[PDB]
Amino acid sequence: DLSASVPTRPAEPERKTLADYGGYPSALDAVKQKNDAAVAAYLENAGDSAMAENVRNEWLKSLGARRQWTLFAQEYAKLEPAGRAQEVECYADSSRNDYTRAAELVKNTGKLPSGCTKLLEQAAASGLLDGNDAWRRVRGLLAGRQTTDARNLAAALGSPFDGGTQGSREYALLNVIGKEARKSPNAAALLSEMESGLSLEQRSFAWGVLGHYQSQNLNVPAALDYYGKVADRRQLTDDQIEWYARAALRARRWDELASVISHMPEKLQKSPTWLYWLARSRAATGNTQEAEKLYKQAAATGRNFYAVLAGEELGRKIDTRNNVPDAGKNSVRRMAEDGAVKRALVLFQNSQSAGDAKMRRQAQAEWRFATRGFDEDKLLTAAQTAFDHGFYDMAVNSAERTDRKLNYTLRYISPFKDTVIRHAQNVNVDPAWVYGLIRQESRFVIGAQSRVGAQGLMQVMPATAREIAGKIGMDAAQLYTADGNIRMGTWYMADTKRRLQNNEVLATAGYNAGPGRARRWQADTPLEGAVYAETIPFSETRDYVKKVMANAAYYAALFGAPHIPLKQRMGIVPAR
Repeated sequence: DLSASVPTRPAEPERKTLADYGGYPSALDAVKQKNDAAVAAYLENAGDSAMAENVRNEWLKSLGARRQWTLFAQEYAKLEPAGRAQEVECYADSSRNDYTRAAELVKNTGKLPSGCTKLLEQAAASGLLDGNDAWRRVRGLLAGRQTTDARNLAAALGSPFDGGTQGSREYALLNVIGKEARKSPNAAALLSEMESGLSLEQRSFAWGVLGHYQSQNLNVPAALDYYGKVADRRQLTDDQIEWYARAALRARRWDELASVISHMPEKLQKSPTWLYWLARSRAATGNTQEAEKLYKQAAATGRNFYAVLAGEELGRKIDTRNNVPDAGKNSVRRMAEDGAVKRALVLFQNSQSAGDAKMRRQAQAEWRFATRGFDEDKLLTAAQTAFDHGFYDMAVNSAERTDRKLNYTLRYISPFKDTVIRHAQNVNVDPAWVYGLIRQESRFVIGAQSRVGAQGLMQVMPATAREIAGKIGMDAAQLYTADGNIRMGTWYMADTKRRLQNNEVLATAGYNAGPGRARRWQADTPLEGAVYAETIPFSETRDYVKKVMANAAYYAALFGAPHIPLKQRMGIVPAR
């Protein structure tokens, strides 16, 4: 059974929730303007809400930057630990001279928030950083055009860019590793010329930069040539080493792929991607028992693309039967009486009645806050509460967070079938694929709005909507209605597929990145579908294709069509 236990946190009247939200944007503005009196006034009588936690976190980032440490400590003491932002934790630890977090943070080679960047610089100046990892971060920052942060870290390590020692040599290597320099036709030749005066670590990193650029440009032979010159693979950034594995994968070099994976950080080796591809490599080289153990580990990672593919290699098909009962209706009712859940529902319902998209986003924040500590039984109860109230994205949000107790009807909701199925049939596209795309694009939020203006259930861009509308006799503003949005998106899936050799993997990539890019990523030989997907150069599109296709496999199982293994759905991507 599922437990009927629900939280009973103090509830506030709807009027109080709305009054606090009325002041929420101004409180965030008061943080930006450094009006500490106004922020304190907003928080003084605030409920224990995501609104208060969000304002407090943003305030603490500003107080740390301004070194107002007495006010910082007072307010940090009011945050729950699970609610403290990463940069706030870094400022707090720095204020106590506690550099425990540095050992892990320094392994990041990209931009970090200011508080965490400064924590690492302080640890460096006190000799509290692993030197190998610290210089790897300097190099990573140089390659990512974060020159100021790289310069400040090298200075804190005692070897500044103008000191004639290690720092100055690392900085000079920009003639090879710079953003534009790495693209030069002469980059590899220039690195080969200066190599003799570079350390083992500098040489390994620099060939990783050149190999990474070629691999992401899908020049696989050149990528493997350059990456083959990396003598110490642990010097590579995470992105560099993954792009080495991707090149070996695309070339079907199973031995080299297995070797590269073995040099990755443990966190990367244990990802679904590299558990699955290492298993495929062991299978390809005749190591059946090693492959099976790795497939089992990949399948244990849950409801994702590679876990499903791994299960299929083990003879396991997707099974969408729930392994738990429905939540009891009294528990679903009483869950809505919990003060934090109620606050989220108040903001959600008022966002609908008042047409306030910003309020809806804060309602999502209240939901995540309210459900943050929940066990699996409470998550599944809350998922049904959210679904009943029409808060569809939060129903998925809670249901997908479980590990052992699985409710697939709440993980893979299918509202709007009286519209989606018909539109999909009308252009002859698989409705399970359409649902999988909607789930990834919008999580079923009808008025979803991306940072770049993608709109609606299917996240069509306005420029694309105008093109579509001109082809199929619609008005561009129908993008902003649910039925017109589904019509536009399903038609665009079918048109993009038609333009990409009628291939569904290409079509999924082309929907997100444009058909010109999907076609650029093809090879001159056919590619296994999962190999095309994993070697997509754009990180957002790469993740997108795998999630859409995994989603589609789950929907197909719930919809009862004849079974299509995910490996078959991925199929073979044609040669250009």
